[PDB]
Amino acid sequence: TTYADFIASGRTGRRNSI
Amino acid sequence: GHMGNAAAAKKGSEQESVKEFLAKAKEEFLKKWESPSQNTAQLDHFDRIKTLGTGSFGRVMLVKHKETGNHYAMKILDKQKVVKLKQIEHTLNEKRILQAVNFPFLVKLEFSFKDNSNLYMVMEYVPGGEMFSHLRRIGRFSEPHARFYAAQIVLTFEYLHSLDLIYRDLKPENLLIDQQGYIQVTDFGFAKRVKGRTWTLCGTPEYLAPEIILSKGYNKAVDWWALGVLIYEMAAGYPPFFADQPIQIYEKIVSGKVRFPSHFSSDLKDLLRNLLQVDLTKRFGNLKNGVNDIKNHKWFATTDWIAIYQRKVEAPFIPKFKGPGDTSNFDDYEEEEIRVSINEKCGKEFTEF
Ligand SMILES: [Cl-]
Repeated sequence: TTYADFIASGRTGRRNSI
Repeated sequence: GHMGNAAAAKKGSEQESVKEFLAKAKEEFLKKWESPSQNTAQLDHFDRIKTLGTGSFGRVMLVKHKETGNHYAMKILDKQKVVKLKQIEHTLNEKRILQAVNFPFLVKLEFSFKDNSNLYMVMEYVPGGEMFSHLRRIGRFSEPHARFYAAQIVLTFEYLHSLDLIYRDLKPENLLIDQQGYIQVTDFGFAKRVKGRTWTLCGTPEYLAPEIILSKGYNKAVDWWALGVLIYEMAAGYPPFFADQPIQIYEKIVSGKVRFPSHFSSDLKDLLRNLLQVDLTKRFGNLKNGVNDIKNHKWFATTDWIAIYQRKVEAPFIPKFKGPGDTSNFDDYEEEEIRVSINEKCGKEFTEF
């Protein structure tokens, strides 16, 4: 599912600026 | 047409009143912008309680003012680290913005001062924590809940843009929830006065507008793109464009393709397609009718904009609050000393702070 793809991305935590 | 006479007249009058409010607010902002205040307290006026957050340039601490007993959030920036990380201009600009703006969803700067080592900005303590935490915990917000927050961002950007300020840093990690359940915006390190265009690559990958990725000159419309990302993430629980690595996120952003959960209403998808519009000649917030294309969209038909501004709408969610100084909505960090040097550091660079 899309949610599973989100978990798989590893980007579920706080995101830093570039 | 879509509106009968009474509704059209009421909407027209409301829009003119917004113009009148914003003209006055711009006059007030420019007065404070031209005469910034400095040196309104000292470190020994506060007791340090707990670290609320950390970054590469400093920390934010919960403090208690000794004389009044009021709690505040004190951002401490190490001057030498600010210089090393090439953040002088951003730091001075953030303080200058914070002391000049005034809006119910923008955090209030109560004191600022500096010493040999550090710069200090003492802001109202916003005890509900980051929207990010609540969103990940609840999973996703229902559309009315997402809409309540989105309306506050729309009004805040309408205010900031009238001052020619682009925000550039929207994301749930940067939105705090207050004791009444309303949003507070606190971070202004990337904000800039831009009447025309600007060019800096800055932001967070998931929230970057295509024109930033593509190294174009860009304008305030990047904030309306970011609003689209935020609304999507609030309502879905995940953002519209994600991948293991930023480069793949950027490919999705610029593609012109976005997919939606089956539980999104058609009104929500229509709004999002018009905010997450790669073509600047078609993006809501960037057209002849400005912010009105957003505020008048069907998804916001139930929103009483004045009641939101007045904070008279009952919030969907009230964070846990066991009393003043409650920090349960914030993460736990290791507590480090606040070292102040015997010698002044970087005095010249920060003379204006
Ligand atoms: Cl995290």
